[PDB]
Amino acid sequence: DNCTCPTNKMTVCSPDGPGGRCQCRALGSGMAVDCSTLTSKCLLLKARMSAPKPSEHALVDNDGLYDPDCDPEGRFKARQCNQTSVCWCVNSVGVRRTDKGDLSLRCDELVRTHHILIDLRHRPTAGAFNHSDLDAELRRLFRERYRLHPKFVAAVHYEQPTIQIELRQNTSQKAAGDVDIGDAAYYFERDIKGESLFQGRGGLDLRVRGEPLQVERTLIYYLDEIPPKF
Amino acid sequence: DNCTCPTNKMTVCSPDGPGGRCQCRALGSGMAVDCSTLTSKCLLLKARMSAPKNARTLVRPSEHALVDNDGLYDPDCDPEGRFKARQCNQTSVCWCVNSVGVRRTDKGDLSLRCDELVRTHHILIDLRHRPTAGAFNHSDLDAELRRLFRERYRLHPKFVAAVHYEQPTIQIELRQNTSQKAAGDVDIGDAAYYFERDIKGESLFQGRGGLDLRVRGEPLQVERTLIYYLDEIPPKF
Amino acid sequence: DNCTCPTNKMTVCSPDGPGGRCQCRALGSGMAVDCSTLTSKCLLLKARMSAPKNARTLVRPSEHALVDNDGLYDPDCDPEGRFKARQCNQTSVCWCVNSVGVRRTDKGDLSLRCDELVRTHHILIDLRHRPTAGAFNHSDLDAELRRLFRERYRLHPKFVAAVHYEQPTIQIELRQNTSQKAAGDVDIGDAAYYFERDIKGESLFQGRGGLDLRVRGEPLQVERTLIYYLDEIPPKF
Amino acid sequence: DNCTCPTNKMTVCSPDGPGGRCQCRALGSGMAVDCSTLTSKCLLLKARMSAPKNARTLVRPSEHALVDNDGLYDPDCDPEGRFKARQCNQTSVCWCVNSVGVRRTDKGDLSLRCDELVRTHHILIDLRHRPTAGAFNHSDLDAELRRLFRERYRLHPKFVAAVHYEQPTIQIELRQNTSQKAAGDVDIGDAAYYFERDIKGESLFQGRGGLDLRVRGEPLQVERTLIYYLDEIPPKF
Repeated sequence: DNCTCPTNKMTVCSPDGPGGRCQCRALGSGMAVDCSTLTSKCLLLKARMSAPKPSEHALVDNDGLYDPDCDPEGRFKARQCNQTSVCWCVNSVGVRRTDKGDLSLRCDELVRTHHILIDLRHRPTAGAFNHSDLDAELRRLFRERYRLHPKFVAAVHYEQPTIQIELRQNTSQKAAGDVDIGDAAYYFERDIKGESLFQGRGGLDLRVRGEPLQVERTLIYYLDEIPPKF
Repeated sequence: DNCTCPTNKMTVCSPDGPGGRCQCRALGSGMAVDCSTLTSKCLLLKARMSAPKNARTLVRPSEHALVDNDGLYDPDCDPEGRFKARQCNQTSVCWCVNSVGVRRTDKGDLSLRCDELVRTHHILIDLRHRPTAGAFNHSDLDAELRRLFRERYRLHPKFVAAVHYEQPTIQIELRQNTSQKAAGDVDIGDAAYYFERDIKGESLFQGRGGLDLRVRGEPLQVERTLIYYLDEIPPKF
Repeated sequence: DNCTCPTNKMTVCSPDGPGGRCQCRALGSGMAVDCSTLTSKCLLLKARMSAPKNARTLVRPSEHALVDNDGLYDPDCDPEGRFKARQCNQTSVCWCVNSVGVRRTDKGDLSLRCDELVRTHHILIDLRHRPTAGAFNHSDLDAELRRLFRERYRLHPKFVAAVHYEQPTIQIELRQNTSQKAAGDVDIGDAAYYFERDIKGESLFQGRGGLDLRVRGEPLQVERTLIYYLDEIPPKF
Repeated sequence: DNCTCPTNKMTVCSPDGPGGRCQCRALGSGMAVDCSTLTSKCLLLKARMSAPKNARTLVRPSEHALVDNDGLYDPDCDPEGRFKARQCNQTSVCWCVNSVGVRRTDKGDLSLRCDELVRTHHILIDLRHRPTAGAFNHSDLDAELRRLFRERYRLHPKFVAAVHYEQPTIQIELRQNTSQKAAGDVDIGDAAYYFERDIKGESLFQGRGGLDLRVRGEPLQVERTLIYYLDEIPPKF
């Protein structure tokens, strides 16, 4: 009864559907969105890279960001070109998994990313956190906030400052509508850097047993079912 | 209440959104759809061919099989839902299209550049109806055809240039420059598509299957159909 | 009975023959017609494509217009009623067709030579029907589509290769090589056409005129129909 | 009084020095750090890649894992803190880099030499901010992005070439030639880097976690960032 899209703020909803039914479409892609679970990373990248329309010419760092082509199911397309003739292949996370080729390039399958290492560093505290609670609370987080099944958070390590979350999802084990670790990860990263994609609960508090857990560095490593070809 | 997309049957809805909210998406395209007005031709062409996901007793049309309509094809649509100016389907064959999606140029290679999406501004729909003992009154035809675009196809009555009528063969002119298209005016390309799809009994409306098309009580059954598209820029062949 | 051609409505019958005999000629072709079985597609296309003359009020579409003719055209038909292997419309542009009449070669000039009438031996009819609450009993469906082509379109059961079924989309495979078609075996390409025309509500039968198309009582309404044509020799493009 | 390195949080202090003297050192490099001005970019990359000494429950990213950013790496930094003009990471893969860190030549082998540290004299900072009902006033924005670089990133005014503003977009240009960079003048490369890290929520300053960016009171959040580096010598690809 309120034309909002909680799970994806990168969208335009307006109650112009039959009877006031809230219609809501993805920003940049134009695709339909499901405001009950996570939106695919590919369509969220399409939003980031809207590209409405002064110039320069240089060398450039972009953080690996670009406007991808996403299939009807909203995942990445195996082949991915951004400039005119530079093309390559990507994994389910849409990172480059080959040497940039030419417009003839042949990518034959979307190689699944099945393991993701999230290494977080946290603002050191006088008293480090209880491993038990830190684990318990990170597992809750992925379960409740990112709607990821507990069976896909493989492990949660904890030493002084650096924290690590391992995610495992083979293709053999992802069923209908299971949220992808690819996307759970991305929602986490956005949250961590304070750009939460959630339209209404915006903000990652992330406090363990009351004490807040500020994160200072974040690195994410994608392991694919097939090793890249460089 | 009930998940319907009454302006585009070629969709998939369900009450699976926030607090039961009816979500609904475009078959094949996977794109978002406005269930309160017409859907862009492109989003509907994508839905037509549509490659069912797991065929699973089914068979796929052969590499060498061919259909009655050369021009039929699975297009690529931009985020606004209109045809991308350039349309490659074959491995290394590209072309440019107009706003209505038909081919404007000689087929090409993957280096091709289509600079703008040339606008189709005039459309000519050339129906022929299975004869009755006589003809009808042109008056009643113009009235009815203009009423259909006006109510059913939600096309502002200013964009029906003319209706012509002779022994049997009927004609409907549509005119819409890009200057005269306001916010959310339905396109004539879209209205025309909906019309033909209905004329040929693959209606895209929820409750309907075809076009009734009765004039002053007498039903009007349509044997032939021809739809000529005129572009602002003439096609380079 | 009465001067009626039950298998082809696109005709004029009158009892102007010897001793009030019923003579009946085919509209647009002028060809004879066998009112006991299906007429050839080529002759039915000719009927649809009359294109009457003298065009008083009607507008001539454009010099610079693109055509959406659904592949339809006025074909030339050999004295037996099959498609001429060489087809040229509107003048001076030609191509070769197959037994079903679709283009099989790149368009050509008035020197083009079409060796033979390459046969269409496999027809895939992909249907899609109005989703019900559930599905139908596959058995009953396959039984009723087999019965339909057998009784209605007078096609021999041995030519309906398969009948597949899933959620909504329904497929019907027909296979008739040249090596296996006898004298007065109705063609698959013709039964196909008769099917499509009935599917899209423009029945060709003079006196039934209705595809009830119900399976175990529940009616089967068809939302989308694609027909794929596989030739005994691949096309040359 | 309190062991704190406000200008670089990626370090380790302690009062283990002469008479309790606070001693502090950059993570991952073990280099000395000026806790009053910016630390060099090279020294920061080094600390991003720290790989803590013994994991000892932790795991190490595989030899095959990749990251989002192909140009993140662990650089070698000269004893002054700037990048070594030649960088290998792989077993047998070396290239050359600019004053800011990015590969400016083809990827060579272990007998590849690089014969100067090619300066980066002009940087383009492109930012897109999250939409608001309307724009800002270009007089306020420039008044602040110049005040921000001035005080926080401790960069001398005369090096902010320009501040632009288009539809959401904010161009910031930075110029610093070798001939204008005096001693203890913070490099632009190291102000540009500190900026992005704040823009993108990995701020390097002790107190802060991100960048507040309130122009006249309205907070400026930033969905997209693009940074373009121009080198005095053009890159030999």
